[PDB]
Amino acid sequence: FTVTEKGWEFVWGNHPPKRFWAQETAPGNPHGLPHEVITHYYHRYPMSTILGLSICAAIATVSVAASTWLFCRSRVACLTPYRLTPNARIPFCLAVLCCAR
Amino acid sequence: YEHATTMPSQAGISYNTIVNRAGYAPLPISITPTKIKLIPTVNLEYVTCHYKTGMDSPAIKCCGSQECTPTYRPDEQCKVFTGVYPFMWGGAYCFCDTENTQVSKAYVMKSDDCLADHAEAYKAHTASVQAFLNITVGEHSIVTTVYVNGETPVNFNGVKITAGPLSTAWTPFDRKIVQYAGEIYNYDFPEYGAGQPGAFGDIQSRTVSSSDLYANTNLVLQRPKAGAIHVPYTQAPSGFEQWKKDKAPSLKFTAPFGCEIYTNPIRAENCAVGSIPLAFDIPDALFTRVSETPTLSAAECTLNECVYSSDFGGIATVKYSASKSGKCAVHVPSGTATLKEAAVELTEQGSATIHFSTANIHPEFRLQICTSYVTCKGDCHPPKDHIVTHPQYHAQTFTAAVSKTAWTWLTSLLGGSAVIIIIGLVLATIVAMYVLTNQKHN
Amino acid sequence: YEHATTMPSQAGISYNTIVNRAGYAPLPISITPTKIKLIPTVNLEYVTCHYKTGMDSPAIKCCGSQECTPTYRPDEQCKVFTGVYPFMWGGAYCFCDTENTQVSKAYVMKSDDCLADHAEAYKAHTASVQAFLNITVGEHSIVTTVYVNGETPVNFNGVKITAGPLSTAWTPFDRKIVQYAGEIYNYDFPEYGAGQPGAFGDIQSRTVSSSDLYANTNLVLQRPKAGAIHVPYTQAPSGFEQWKKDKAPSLKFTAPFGCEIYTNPIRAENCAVGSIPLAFDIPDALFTRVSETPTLSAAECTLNECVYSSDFGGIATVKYSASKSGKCAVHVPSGTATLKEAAVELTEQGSATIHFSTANIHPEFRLQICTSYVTCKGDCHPPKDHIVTHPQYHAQTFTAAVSKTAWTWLTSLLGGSAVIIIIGLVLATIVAMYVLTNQK
Repeated sequence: FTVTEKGWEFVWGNHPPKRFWAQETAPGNPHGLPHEVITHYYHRYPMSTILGLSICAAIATVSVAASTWLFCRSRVACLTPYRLTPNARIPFCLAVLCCAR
Repeated sequence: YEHATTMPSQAGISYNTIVNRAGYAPLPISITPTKIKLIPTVNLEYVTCHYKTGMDSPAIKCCGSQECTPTYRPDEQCKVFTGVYPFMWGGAYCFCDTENTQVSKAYVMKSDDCLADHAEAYKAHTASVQAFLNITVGEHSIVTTVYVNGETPVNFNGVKITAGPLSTAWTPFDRKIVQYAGEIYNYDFPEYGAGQPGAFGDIQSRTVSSSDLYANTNLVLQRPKAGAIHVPYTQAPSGFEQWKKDKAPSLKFTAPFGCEIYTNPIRAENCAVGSIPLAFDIPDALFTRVSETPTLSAAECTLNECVYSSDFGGIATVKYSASKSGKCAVHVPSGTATLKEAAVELTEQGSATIHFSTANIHPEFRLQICTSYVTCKGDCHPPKDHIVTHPQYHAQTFTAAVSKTAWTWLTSLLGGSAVIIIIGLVLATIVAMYVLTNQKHN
Repeated sequence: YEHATTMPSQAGISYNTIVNRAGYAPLPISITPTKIKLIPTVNLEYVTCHYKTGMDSPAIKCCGSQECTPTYRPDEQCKVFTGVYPFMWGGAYCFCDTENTQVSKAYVMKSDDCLADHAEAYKAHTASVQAFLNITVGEHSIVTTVYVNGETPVNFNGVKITAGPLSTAWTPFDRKIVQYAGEIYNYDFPEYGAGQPGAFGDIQSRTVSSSDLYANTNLVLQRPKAGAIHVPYTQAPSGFEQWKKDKAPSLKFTAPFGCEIYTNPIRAENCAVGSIPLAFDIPDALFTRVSETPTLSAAECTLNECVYSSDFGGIATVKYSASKSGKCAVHVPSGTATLKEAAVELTEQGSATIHFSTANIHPEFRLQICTSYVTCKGDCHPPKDHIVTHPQYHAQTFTAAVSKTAWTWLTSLLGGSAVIIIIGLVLATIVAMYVLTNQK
């Protein structure tokens, strides 16, 4: 049987009722090695963990993608006025920073 | 002094609080609920039992013809049979071959054991909650049956307490109830006069001694065997016995929230649902002044034991200094820790050892002792039992067990991405301004 | 066979209807409510009565001192007075000048006439309407108490009738009720233990013989007169007497909808509110074939007299030619006019007289005699009494008393304007076409 924190009770024949109560001793260690905290909060709070990891992965993916997008647009906006000149003498500091030729 | 609070609807567990008048001594209040009933308004309709087909002796006339004289007994069948040559032990009964006549007459009456073996069909609605509180307000304790409608006060020592109505109108009992043998069932019994043959209520006596019972038991008289004096019938079996053979289990074993159904008043017990609000009309005489109670100076709190078990598995230790030796209240204003005792008796330079209960992994609460606030901080550890035989003595706060390591993983992988996007936005702004500065040249 | 109908909740006035099975004989139904009760669930909280301040005899110690011994009696006071010089008829009692001591003890107890003179404070909720009907279904007539919840059927001759619940949860009673001497009051009494002196419920005994009463009567002990053995006291006067002096009138005088408050149990009777739905479960054996009943040919209805009064003030004569002599149903389908009787016995060539009742100045209602349908048409006249002592036997149809002349005035003033505006619009269209023709 599955016993939660809200209680559980059985009666075995002519015996009196036995009530039981679950308490929060989940397998894992919540203090380090971050694949151990995820199993701990998965056996502890199963529904909330998948939603939390989904929204944290989504925000991390959107943030890394938008930062790469803005950095590549700013590199293009820097190097384009020095790549339309027919001599193309890009200076040295922008060559080291913007990773030019 | 009007003080309102709220108590959870759960027996056995002591509920503690204090009242802080802004310039006086704190007044501790303790309420421990013992037995919380729920008594519906119960309305008897009918009882039922086993029936007992009574049969009159066969009226026999030799070379004659009988008639059917009714009696208006319940389900009273009667029929007249012709062409009968009955026998007694001392030979034949008539001399006529044909044109003899035997009358069968049967009726339904209720059984002889109806008094001690019957089932009561009721109707219930609009229950009434009633608790056995054990209140202590300023070391003056009473034990009184309070009623928990929004009125009907309990009065003691000038203090008026009105424990208001439950936050939920839930009852375990349905609109219809059958009581049999000390146990109570949610059965949809048919109405009086609607009793069907072969099922519950084929007999419907209005009370136990009503002497007017409705009976619909599918009784049909049959023709007697040639040469015998008997009354043969054929009816559907006892619907009360067939109800007893099926009998989906009692409400004692099936009730939600763990109720405890009892019999002699039909009532439920200790249904852990809802919450009782409270009103305290406290007179001004009980508020003792400040300087008639001890008051600490230079106190400090440390945690000896800290286990986030179900009961009082934490010990905080307070080293204090105060220039009196008396008792004073302790309380935790948040629901972070649930203390065990409500008062601590003090020396002038000793230490205090309190017992609290908590769900937190890193407990940081602000203990209120006599009139001051210390901060008790530590780290709790998981308990050793998976399953205990007592309920919970604390409240699971949302974000209670978040374990500072995981606070660090949520701060870095979610706040650091914001740092990435703001330095990307700053870099984009500087690039746009530098492009506009380069095209200022013409 | 399910036949659903709805009866107005009003005692005494008969209700008649018929079941029109499509190929069988019409089946008459006649239901006359006699007494419509309305019973709330009623819960006793306490009783109250006049009180009686009990006094103890004064305990005098000659040149000593006394103490207070509590007897825990209700509202009990015990003050002890020093410096007394009491007296009997045989001279002085003590012989000292000072330092004598007298103990006064007073307490409240409920009166000796509590059993036959007291107010019972109840709580009411969740009424349960119950009705004494008188039901005739196809010359099977019973008289039987019904319970008008949506179940608990009444059974006679295989017919199963169930009176549905009221369309209104109205009760004349409030949440709190006081009974005093056959009369019932919506009165907001204080709770038990919440009684105040000088008002209702300063004395609160849980039952009549409870032997535990709550007394809050503002009893104060005073100091006795020099040279007198008595217990003086001051207290607020009796609130049951002051409540009898106030007593806004009973609920049988102030209740709406004509209700009649009685108390053998606490109930209202004959309130004219709401309406009872009915449910008929008619078996298939009561339906006689058509050919075993009379059936008419060439029937005609003429109105002899016609008064749009409140009682039956209209006489219609129906001349028929019957195939067979027997009683059959008469009924009006609409609420246009309400007949008096539910059945008419026929000869073979006679002329029948029916009594009806209408609010219409110009009634045109279609009667239903045995299986045919004649059209009764005529004109009614105003009655002569302004005020009658019996309620209304018919229904108030909207636009029932329009009095055909005013139909003509409304139709002229409402139709001539529409005629003028449509001929104006047609004239505008013709003028526009004539302009477009002339501009060629």
